Amino acid sequence: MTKIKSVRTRVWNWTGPTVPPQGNFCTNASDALWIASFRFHQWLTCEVETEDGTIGIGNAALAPNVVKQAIDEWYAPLVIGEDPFDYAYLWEKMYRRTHAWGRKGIGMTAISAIDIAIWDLMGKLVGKPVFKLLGGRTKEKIPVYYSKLYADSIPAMQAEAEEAQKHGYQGYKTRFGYGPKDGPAGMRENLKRVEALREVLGYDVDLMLECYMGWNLDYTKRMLPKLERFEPRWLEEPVIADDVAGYAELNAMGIVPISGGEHEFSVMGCAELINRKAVSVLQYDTNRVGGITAAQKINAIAEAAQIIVIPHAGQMHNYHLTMANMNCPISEYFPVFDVEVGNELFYYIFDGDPEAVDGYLQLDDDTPGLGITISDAHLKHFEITE
Amino acid sequence: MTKIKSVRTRVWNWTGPTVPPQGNFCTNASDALWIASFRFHQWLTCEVETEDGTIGIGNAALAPNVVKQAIDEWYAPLVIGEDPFDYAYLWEKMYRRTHAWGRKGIGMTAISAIDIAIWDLMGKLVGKPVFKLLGGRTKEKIPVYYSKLYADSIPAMQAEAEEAQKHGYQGYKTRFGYGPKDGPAGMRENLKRVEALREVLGYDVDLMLECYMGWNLDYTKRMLPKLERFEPRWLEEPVIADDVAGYAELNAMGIVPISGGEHEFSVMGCAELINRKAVSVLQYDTNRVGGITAAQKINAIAEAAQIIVIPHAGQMHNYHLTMANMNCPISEYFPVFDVEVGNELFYYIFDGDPEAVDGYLQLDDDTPGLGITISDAHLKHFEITE
Amino acid sequence: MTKIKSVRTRVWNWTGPTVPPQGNFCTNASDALWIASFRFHQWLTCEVETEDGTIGIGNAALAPNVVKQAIDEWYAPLVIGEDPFDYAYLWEKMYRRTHAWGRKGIGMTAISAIDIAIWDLMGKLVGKPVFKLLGGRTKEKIPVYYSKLYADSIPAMQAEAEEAQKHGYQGYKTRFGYGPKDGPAGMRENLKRVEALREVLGYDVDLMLECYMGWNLDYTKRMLPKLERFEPRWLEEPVIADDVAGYAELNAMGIVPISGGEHEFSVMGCAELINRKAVSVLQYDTNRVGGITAAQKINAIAEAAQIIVIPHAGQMHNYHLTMANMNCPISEYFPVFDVEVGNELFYYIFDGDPEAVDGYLQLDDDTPGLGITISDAHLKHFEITE
Amino acid sequence: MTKIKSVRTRVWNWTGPTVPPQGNFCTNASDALWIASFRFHQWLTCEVETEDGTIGIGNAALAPNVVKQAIDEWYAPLVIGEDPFDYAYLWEKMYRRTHAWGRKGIGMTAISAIDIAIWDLMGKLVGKPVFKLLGGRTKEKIPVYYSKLYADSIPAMQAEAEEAQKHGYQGYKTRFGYGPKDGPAGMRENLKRVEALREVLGYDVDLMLECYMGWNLDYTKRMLPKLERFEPRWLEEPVIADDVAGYAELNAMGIVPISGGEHEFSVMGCAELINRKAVSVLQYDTNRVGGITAAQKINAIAEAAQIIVIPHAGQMHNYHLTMANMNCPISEYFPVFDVEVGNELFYYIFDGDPEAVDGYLQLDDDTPGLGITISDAHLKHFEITE
Amino acid sequence: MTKIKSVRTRVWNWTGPTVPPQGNFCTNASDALWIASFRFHQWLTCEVETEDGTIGIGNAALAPNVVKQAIDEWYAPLVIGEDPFDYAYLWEKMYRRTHAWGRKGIGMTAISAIDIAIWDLMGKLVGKPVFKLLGGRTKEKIPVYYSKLYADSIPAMQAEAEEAQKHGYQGYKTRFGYGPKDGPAGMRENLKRVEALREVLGYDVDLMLECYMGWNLDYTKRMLPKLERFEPRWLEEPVIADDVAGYAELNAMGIVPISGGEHEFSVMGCAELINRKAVSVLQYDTNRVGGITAAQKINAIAEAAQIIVIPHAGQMHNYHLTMANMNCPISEYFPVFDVEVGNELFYYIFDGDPEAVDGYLQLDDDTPGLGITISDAHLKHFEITE
Ligand SMILES: [Mg+2]
Ligand SMILES: [Mg+2]
Ligand SMILES: [Mg+2]
Ligand SMILES: [Mg+2]
Ligand SMILES: [Mg+2]
Ligand SMILES: [Mg+2]
Ligand SMILES: [Mg+2]
Ligand SMILES: [Mg+2]
Ligand SMILES: [Mg+2]
Ligand SMILES: [Mg+2]
Repeated sequence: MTKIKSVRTRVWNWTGPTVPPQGNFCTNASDALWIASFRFHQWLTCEVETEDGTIGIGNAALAPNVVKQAIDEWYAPLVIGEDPFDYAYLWEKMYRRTHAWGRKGIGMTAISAIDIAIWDLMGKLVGKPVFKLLGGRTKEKIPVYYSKLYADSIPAMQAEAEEAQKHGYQGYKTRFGYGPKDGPAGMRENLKRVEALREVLGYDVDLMLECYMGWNLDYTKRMLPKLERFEPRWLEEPVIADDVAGYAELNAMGIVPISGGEHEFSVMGCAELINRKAVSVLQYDTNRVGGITAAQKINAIAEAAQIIVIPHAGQMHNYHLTMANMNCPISEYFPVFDVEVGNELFYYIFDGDPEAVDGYLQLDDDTPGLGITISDAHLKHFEITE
Repeated sequence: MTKIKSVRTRVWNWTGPTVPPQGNFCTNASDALWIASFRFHQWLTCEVETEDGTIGIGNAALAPNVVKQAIDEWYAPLVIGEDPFDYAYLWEKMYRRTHAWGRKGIGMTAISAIDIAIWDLMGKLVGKPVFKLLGGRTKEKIPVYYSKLYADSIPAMQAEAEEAQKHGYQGYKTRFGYGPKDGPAGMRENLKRVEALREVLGYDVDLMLECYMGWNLDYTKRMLPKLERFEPRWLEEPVIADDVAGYAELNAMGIVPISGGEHEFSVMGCAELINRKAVSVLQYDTNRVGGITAAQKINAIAEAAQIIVIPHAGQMHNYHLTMANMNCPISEYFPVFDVEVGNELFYYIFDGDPEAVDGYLQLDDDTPGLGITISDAHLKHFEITE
Repeated sequence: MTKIKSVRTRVWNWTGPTVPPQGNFCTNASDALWIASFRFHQWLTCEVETEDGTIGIGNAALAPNVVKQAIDEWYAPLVIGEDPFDYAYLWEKMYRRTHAWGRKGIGMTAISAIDIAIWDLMGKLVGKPVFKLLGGRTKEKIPVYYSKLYADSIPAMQAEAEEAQKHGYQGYKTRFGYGPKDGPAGMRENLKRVEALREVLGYDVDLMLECYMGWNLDYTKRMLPKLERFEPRWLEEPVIADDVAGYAELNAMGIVPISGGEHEFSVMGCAELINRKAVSVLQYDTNRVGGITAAQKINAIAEAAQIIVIPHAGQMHNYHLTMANMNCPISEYFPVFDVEVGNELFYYIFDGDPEAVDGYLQLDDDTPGLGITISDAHLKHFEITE
Repeated sequence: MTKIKSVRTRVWNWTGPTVPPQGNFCTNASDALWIASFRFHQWLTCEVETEDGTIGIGNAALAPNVVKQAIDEWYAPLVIGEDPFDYAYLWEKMYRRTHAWGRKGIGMTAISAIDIAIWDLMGKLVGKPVFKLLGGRTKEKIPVYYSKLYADSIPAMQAEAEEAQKHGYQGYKTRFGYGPKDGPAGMRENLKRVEALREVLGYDVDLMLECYMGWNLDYTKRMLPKLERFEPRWLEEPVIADDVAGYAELNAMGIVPISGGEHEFSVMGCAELINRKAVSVLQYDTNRVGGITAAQKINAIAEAAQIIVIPHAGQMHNYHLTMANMNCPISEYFPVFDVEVGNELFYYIFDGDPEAVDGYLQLDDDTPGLGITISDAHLKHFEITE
Repeated sequence: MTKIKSVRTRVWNWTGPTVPPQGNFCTNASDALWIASFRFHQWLTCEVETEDGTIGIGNAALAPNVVKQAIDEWYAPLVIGEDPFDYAYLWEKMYRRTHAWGRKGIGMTAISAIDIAIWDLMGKLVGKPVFKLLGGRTKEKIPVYYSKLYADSIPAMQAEAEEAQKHGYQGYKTRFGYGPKDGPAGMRENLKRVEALREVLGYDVDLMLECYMGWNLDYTKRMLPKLERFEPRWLEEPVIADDVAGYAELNAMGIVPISGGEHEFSVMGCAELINRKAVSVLQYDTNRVGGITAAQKINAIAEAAQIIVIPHAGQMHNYHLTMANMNCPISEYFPVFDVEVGNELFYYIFDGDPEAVDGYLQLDDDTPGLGITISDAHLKHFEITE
């Protein structure tokens, strides 16, 4: 065994071309304020190197500068000098030593970046793809749903839908543009948009609706009966992440399946969502929830409950987990587009993330680790701090 | 990757010296009959070999001849030609293809033997101990509890206890000799025995009480208040395995923690015991419950619920799992004794299972796989069929 | 009283003509694998003979070779030398002596074959039909539902329906051909098929929908609202048998009654499905669940809960139980067809199973025992091992 | 098959010697009145004869004259001309045709007498003891508890206890003499009596406490903590039969197991007590609850719940059921004493009821039917009306 | 105070003209038998006379001959010599002294007849109408629903409806003619009948549907969604009275309010239906449930729960209770028709029961007691036994 030598954490600030939303607008938790700032224009890379020179690559997107401070000051020192294959111990070490403040949020996100790197490292050390160490190939290939379709003018939304359709996706997710603050008029605008998409896409494909924590219990309860006729596959994050009780009440109404979890942290955090039937579809993001070590355990819990898992974001740190579990049927897919909201920013930082072909993704059976590398292609578009 | 070439299953029938219980007697499910036949005098070895010649070793103890028929006829054909690292897929393949009849019992036991072998195989293929692939070292060493101390005359029991004490164990399990059929008099005999052990061992060590499915809801509910003063760490399998509701009711009384699970099968099977709080200590045996693939998932579920896991039996197929999870604090330890009940029979078939030192067990950080081999030492004491 | 002298167990392997599905396809638990193998091409007969020469006939279909090994090695020895009329004791003897591994699956199936034979034996010994010993005639005759109608081209399905209609059935069951893996498109194909059957059959007959464990909680929850307009009488086995919690959640949605139980074992096993309201229609098969002794007790439990019982499969081992209980209104009827899936294989092995007349079945008030005999008619089509 | 020809119902009024309680006194539902009338000084015999001359013997003790009117006017006409072996149909016929008023009480008691006779009849018709038709011998012999020991002076109670002890009983039941109306002083008198019995009997035998519906929820809740130190095996009928909720609340306190059911009627009636965990020991009397047909079904339900069944009263109509079920461990035994309260009156009417030997009862393996006959021995002590 | 002198109980057997149903047919509990016998062709009058000569009139309809035996032998002796104004004590005296067998059914019905008489007696003794002693006038007049409309040919049913409409009723109840035994075809026949009535009556009047215990849980659950579009005010007694759990499950589906209670007995009996939300409309009949003393207490319990009470049957023993409680909005009204089913038989025995005027009933503010007398008008049509 070769021990961990160092942890290199860098924050990448996008300084390249940005595209004006051209009339875009999406709901979010801040809408309640009478003040969705495109959060992902920064990203964090975490490289864990062993004494033998092997390097594992991890990442995180939430508040990169704050997370970097946590990793450099508190977490990195906890894994230096340790065997990567004692990953469960290292995870617990970080989890308990900082439990007072790292339980959720910054801390768990920091743990996530380091843990993902440790898994990439393990795969490389034994020459196996990460998904093989997690269980192997449970699917021929991974079906994916087209993730985007922000609220806009009806013509604009229908044009995007028609374009997306040409690529074979069997699922499409769309984001609402109006919420509680927009009152009754906003409800109609929301419904008009879903109808417009069914007009183009038809009813024989999955249509997912996303609120991004922009609604509340009151508003959602009244919108559910109105959304039923469009037969959505699910309604995502209708309430803020702290309103777990609201999630459970909404999911129990049994009108439209409720999904969520991208803003939930730790194994016990997601176990509660599963056990309380707060969601019918769990969507944690491995680079937030605690890493692959935590996600693998969460997948076991969700599988026993038969609440399907479809991680938030389409990246290797999520794909390998999905490939290895029967209860993880499909993945979310952000197409390789220009930098707008930021979900696609990782494509400019890394090379190796699979691109969809006729609505499916594939993983190489041999490529060791996660199958990604940090790219030099866009260094010109980034101001990287270390 | 090297593919699975064959599956060699053998049933070992002990024909060597047997020791007369000298007055032993233990409760069991059959006591209710007005008719504990020492079940383990047979054992099954399952060797899974890949094209490159590497061999993984698995095993099972329940109804070996029946399990062998299942493996040779139904399960073996399902893994031949497959990559061992697609273990989650292979597990699901066996689980679903035979779900109609293999869900629990024979089928799941057969799956267990094959899956354990596949993990030993994986460890050997990448040159890593199984526990490293499962999470690594979460404990300096593994504390173990002395498992035996069958009911006998008071003098005989106290003598065994005094001998066991000299070896540093911090926990001791004893089996009851009387049950419902023995009526009120039997209750006193049971209590006299527990008191006699506390007399020797004292109250500063763990004392576990085992019923081996020999009691029932009625009798246990009345015995609990009577056992309380002896402060047992737990009461094991007070009712038959099908009485899950009874388990939950007894555990909810909150007098003595109830343990069980050695006769439960599959991930969903144990998940139910956890979710229904049927037990406070889960004791599945990896060579029955579905193998390491299933046990790893069960450990994740139990850990989130904080219901500790202490697998039934002290063998490598259980030790590696325990080593890798924080919620698996100690192991059950059958000392290397003469063949009596059969729990120790595996010591004669395999070489490599750790022996306790001052009440602790250790695993080698380098030894690939499970760290065991099939021994030639006792071939003279076995009639092996293939 | 005459004691049990021997237990003769034989496995019948069909070697005769087989018919190509001509485009058939049905959902099943294995569909999840990216690999419904017509399981019943083998069958087991179990003859229990008493010292006086009287012979009782029992049977089983699940994994015959494995079940035969269990009967010959573990169960048969437990009933030899016993009075058939101590059936409850013999059942408990087999149940407890092998509880560790026989609780469900192979063991309980083996117990089933022996117990059914013991009842046929008892009826013959006292010269009474089995149903008379169980309670007598609660129905003038037994209404039955046509069981088949596998997924196929619309024209093929409608042709079968039209043919079935001519025989007076008031109920028809159909099997789905698409599941979770077929995504949104498969959902439409499923709905198109149910609609096509209502087109032919109309809405004034019962239409039962079968999934055969081929769907999951996620998919079923989304299909229920879509199936509602076809007013199905029930939805059968939407999830795998281990997902009892899923069964209960689906049944609680109250959209379509959920049925299941053909893959559940023992009295306590079915009692749990009843008590947890996991199903609204219980469908254990007497030659799997534990035999007539167990089924009679299960019928008592189900009756008190008013959850109707309609055993899986139309054979005498089920008909006699149904005839004797008011809560058992109808039976499933596999027509005497060519050997395809195997459900009809018993017609070639035994003689005596009633054939439907205008959608009803009848039992003879005098014929002792089950009213069946092992036939010599098709010995030419079987390779029988003993 | 021979059809039922007639139903002969007779009420036996005891006119022989009666013994003055010599200072006896026992609690009962009427104590609340500021007004336990020894109810059983009358008894009912019900003989069901078939065309071939065979006669089955049934009985009932509750309000004989009222029950006789019901049998002669409503029930008898429903079974005449029917095959005894259609017993489940005949039971349902009586149950449904009179459901409006016979559900519980008089009606169900009448059904009980007829049904018991039908079973005795069936056993005789096929030459088998009733218990053989019900499942056979599950016990070597039947342990019984001494049932009596009414409240009296301490010396009188201790003398009875000492006498009872000489006969090998492992269980003894005693009846309280004070209740709510006797206030705080009565509580002490009750406790003094239980203590006095433990003084003689010791703590290594079962001690059952009976209230006979003479207490209430309020009083019992306060008495439970006070009775705990005497370790009673159970507390019988602490509240009136209509207070099922009270039963459940008391049983849930988990201080002393609560028993009851002798005043509950029908299968669904007892199923509710079982399902609501109203009792930990079910004590229906077969000649009240609905007969052997109903009791057999109740035993199945109780067994699955593992709530033991110990029928009220020691008579053949209860013994045969107990013998055939594993969940029916012991029987209540009224010794053959002089006519005082009336529980022993059946010994003077019938011949064949087993007498205890060293605390156990036995049933003959050959004797057809219930093994009883109506005796001519005490015709001189009865005024029989027909 | 004047004490009760005697209790005169008589059974009136109708021997006058009877009308042939002309094609009528209604569901009932006995339909399950492969055998609704117009039960009420007998009736019981119970006259309680005090020493001063005042006479109170009570009655009962269930099994009159059996009830008469109970009153004469057990109950009458309990009230003789007592003050009528100690009615609560007398009720408890009868309730407790016979609790073992009178809890429900015959006993409680007997208590009902005596108690109703005692109230009529009290009203006469103080010169006040019964409803005044119970609370007074809570309603200007009592709205009533037309109770009848048995299943028949569509033309016959529509003709009755048109005739009933001319009398101003705002509510109409109809009885189903098909049940579980009639299968799918019967379901259509049932729906056709409800539709036919809505055709005539329209949707602006209450339409109540009655099953009279002729359906079961299974069938009702499937019929509810089908009945919803006819907007029935309630579905009455869909299951047998012992299936309280079924009542609660059906009522909880929230499709159509479930009513019941006419076959429930005692205060605690109805309190359970209320507390378990088994019904949304409670319909006990005062001459069955325990009398006015019990009904007054039941009305208090139901009122607090806001579960409306609409007693079964339109007679003074029910009207006075309804008049005095705000939670008792309307009454069931059997028109004064020829003797067919028997519900109208009381009109021939008594004089004083109010007749509907434009769909309303009125009570006299002065008339003492119940305001009824036993009539001599139809003595010629009765064979009265005493
Ligand atoms: Mg999202
Ligand atoms: Mg790139
Ligand atoms: Mg154990
Ligand atoms: Mg060795
Ligand atoms: Mg099926
Ligand atoms: Mg044949
Ligand atoms: Mg009693
Ligand atoms: Mg005698
Ligand atoms: Mg009614
Ligand atoms: Mg009149």
